[PDB]
Amino acid sequence: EIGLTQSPGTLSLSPGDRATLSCRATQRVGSDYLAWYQQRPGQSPRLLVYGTSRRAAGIPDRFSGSGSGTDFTLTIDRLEPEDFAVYYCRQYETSFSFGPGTRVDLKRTVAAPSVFIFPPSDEQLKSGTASVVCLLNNFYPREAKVQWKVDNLQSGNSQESVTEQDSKDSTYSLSSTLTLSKADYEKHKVYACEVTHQGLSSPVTKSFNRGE
Amino acid sequence: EVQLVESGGGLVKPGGSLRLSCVGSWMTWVRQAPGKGLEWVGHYAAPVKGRFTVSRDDSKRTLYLQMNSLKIEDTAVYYCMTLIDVWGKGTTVTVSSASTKGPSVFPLAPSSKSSGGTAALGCLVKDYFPEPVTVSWNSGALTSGVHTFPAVLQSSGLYSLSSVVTVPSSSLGTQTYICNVNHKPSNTKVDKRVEPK
Repeated sequence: EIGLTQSPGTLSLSPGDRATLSCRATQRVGSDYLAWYQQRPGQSPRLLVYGTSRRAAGIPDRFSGSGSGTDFTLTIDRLEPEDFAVYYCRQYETSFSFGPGTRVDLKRTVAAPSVFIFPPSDEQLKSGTASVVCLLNNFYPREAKVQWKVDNLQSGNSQESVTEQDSKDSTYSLSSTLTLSKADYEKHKVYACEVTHQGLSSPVTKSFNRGE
Repeated sequence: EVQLVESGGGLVKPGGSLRLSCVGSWMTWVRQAPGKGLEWVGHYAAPVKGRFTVSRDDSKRTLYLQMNSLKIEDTAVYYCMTLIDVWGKGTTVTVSSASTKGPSVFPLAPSSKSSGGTAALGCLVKDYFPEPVTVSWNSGALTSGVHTFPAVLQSSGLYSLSSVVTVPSSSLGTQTYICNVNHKPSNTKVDKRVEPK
């Protein structure tokens, strides 16, 4: 019956900063029926607070619950390196759904991506499919944009994936792979990858001609 | 310490059915699709109401989720939850009509100098089912620079993955690079030498 929204989607803060996450509901939720969960990559979720403001056992004092009615906030007074995870709010009165989540990552110096493009291997072309891969390496912030040009032509069928924030360097990496058939691939010459990022003053393009 | 163990998760065809169990030592079931957020299943949810039925035995210490007439969207990691909260470790339920298949490993040959100590190469772990796959470089010697990306589910129902590594451009003439792809569900191990083209 009731939908939940969280703001922001991703939160970029530094250790020692104060974090304020928001959970907003479409309809009113009683203050005994709102909880907050934390989930680190590859682990099961953990209850942080319940009943809006009450803390669970063994939870440090940085985590503070607040809010009522239709707006609730979770406060992390001073962030620690282990507090960088995904936080979900959960209602349990009329509806029992979780929120979309808020990602809290380490604020780091801006880093532009290292762009690499890889042509299909001759072994792969023996199967009848050509997949060209564009790589964006070790950038921050997480938000980046990749566009494909099979000719100087804009595409509509490719797939991307992005790593979790690295445990050490605190950067992200993204790979976009364009999938074409061998019939389509052999027809065209120049294959280009256009990358847009906050760390780049102007878009970076990496390309290769099929003959090479 | 108060612990929970889960079982019953496995590979199931879309039309099929499966039952997963949780024994302890009120209960809630939640799931998580690959790369998405926590979704409450029942303890029913709108997509699973009617097809899923939660049962409970207070004698044999177990909680059951009976998933009947599954769908592709039901593919997730299902969790137990029940003040000290305790959560199980989770067991993955994969729903697909594809059959188990070993990956085809293709080289991402180093080119695109982008030089000054950094060169990029990798492997293309393509067309496999199911998850997961393990990729190591030079039998575990190469660990600094390797990025193994989360798999994407192609339209054919088979996953695809790329694992890249950045190395000093001085070393790619001298040092040889082989990636070790291990797909345990299909009992497949593949080593592919990545050489410049």
